[PDB]
Amino acid sequence: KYRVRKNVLHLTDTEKRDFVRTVLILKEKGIYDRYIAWHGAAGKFHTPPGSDRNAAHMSSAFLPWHREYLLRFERDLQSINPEVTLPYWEWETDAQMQDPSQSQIWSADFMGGNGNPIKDFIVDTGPFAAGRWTTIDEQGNPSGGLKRNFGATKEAPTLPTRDDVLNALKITQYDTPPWDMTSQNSFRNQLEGFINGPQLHNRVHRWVGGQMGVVPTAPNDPVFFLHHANVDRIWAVWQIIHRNQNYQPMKNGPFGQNFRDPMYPWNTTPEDVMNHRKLGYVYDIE
Amino acid sequence: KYRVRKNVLHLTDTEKRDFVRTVLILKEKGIYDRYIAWHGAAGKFHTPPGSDRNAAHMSSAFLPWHREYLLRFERDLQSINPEVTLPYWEWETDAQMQDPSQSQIWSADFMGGNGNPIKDFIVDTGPFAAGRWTTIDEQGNPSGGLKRNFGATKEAPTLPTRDDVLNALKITQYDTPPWDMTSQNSFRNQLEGFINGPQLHNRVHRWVGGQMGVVPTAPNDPVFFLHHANVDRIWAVWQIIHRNQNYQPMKNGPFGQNFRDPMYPWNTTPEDVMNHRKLGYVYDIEL
Ligand SMILES: N[C@@H](Cc1ccc(O)cc1)C(=O)O
Ligand SMILES: N[C@@H](Cc1ccc(O)cc1)C(=O)O
Ligand SMILES: [Zn+2]
Ligand SMILES: [Zn+2]
Ligand SMILES: [Zn+2]
Ligand SMILES: [Zn+2]
Repeated sequence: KYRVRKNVLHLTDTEKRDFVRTVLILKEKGIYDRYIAWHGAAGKFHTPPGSDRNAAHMSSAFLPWHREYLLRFERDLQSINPEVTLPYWEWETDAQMQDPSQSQIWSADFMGGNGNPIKDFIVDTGPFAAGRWTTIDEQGNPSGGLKRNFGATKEAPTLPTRDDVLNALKITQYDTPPWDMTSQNSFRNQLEGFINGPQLHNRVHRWVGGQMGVVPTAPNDPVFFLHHANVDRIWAVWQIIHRNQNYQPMKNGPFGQNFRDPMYPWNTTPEDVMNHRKLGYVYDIE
Repeated sequence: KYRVRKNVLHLTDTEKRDFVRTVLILKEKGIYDRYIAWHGAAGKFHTPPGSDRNAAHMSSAFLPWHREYLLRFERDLQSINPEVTLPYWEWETDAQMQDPSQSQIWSADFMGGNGNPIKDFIVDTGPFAAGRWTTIDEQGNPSGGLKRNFGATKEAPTLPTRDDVLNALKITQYDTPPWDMTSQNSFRNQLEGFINGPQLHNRVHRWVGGQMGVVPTAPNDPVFFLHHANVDRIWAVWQIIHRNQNYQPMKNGPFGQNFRDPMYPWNTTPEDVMNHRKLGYVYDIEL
């Protein structure tokens, strides 16, 4: 309960500056890249092989995997500066803006802006602009330049709304067989964004575009973490509301998806991260 | 000191059985595939990106990375049968045979045999024959069966010899700048196999062929582990002989290669595994 994760819009200029600086150091040290690889590798780890479930997405472990992922990143941040915490991008309130690109998360001081059409949508403003920040591809080879392309897709022209989130919070079951894309009456699947998708989480990924639009390259953009903090916040609120309702499958699902299964690439199980406050943090709104 | 790793050739029939049995259970549970993936994932993790060093190969971490790999695997074995331990394949003595494919390590009771050239070198005997043991490809999807093609290659027609091993043990430096394929006068690089390559570890991979011949799929073949147990034994012997030589680089090598850097995909450092007795095991030759 001690460490607090705040809304990006509640951050002081100094907090924003320290968050960015710390990410740059993690990047320079070689630590950041381990995060990009972990997520891509988990992306190709199928449970079981032959199915479209993977260790980190399209399945029940989606939520505890990204929560373990964010936890480990935050400790890495804290090992550089013990006061830094992971903030969250509350995209549903940015959804209300006539032009979400004008949200303060996109200023030079922070995430930097949308891609520049003149430069094939390479990001050329902020701390992560090309020349300042290097990217890798799916093979783990250098790839020269962060790209973004807000709302350029007919499948994801807008950010999700507060109503979408509210609507997800009403669902009663964590998850339902067969624990995948096609799971219905499923909070997990609704949040991930496959029900009549792309919605919510999935929708944000494709709204941003650039490297964020595809699983293997998505954490090349530091906003990935800010997005996933918000997702983890939503799940936490859902856990607060539906206090009785627990994780499913508790057993008999695909290995890696059950309550006490190792989540590749780690030994951590969903049980280990089921209650976030036990992990040392709460979100400000708590 | 208190768990012993034995030469495969010294195993009893009931020891052979229990090892094979345990691996099959790891496979069935979903545990075994985590190791295939771990190894493939590390192979794609370049230190630094751009270079041809990676987290598990072609660099100083090659040896401790595989030691940690094996340790985890063994613990997973022991969680099924706390009496089971990783045996090793002493390929240098198999090399003495006019034809190494007749070795008992390829018996139907253990690793099974060479590939069937009628079926594109699919292994069709032993516990791991096609239809008893499903394989995965580089993308994580089923690939339809173990393949082996012993010594079918010009570059690797033979197993490495006892003399090859002895000559690697003469080298004084653990490794040398720039900590990769081109490193000279380097125990690491020599044992790995890039000095007039493929020698030693690398030559073994290519001599077996099939999935063993390629980085992303090599661990599909359980002999991968018996192979690396021999590699780990050879390193441990080098560490005994040169008791005052330590891991290199200590610092200013690429991140992930230094003595106290985490080895992707773990937080484990080379220092964490530099003393194998501290890890709880010993090779039978030490006794
Ligand atoms: N694959 C998701 C989008 C997505 C992209 C990157 C991720 O890490 C996760 C999800 C979709 O089909 O809509
Ligand atoms: N790359 C080695 C062969 C090899 C195959 C699989 C491995 O895991 C490791 C090495 C060579 O070129 O000789
Ligand atoms: Zn995501
Ligand atoms: Zn993802
Ligand atoms: Zn190898
Ligand atoms: Zn290998």
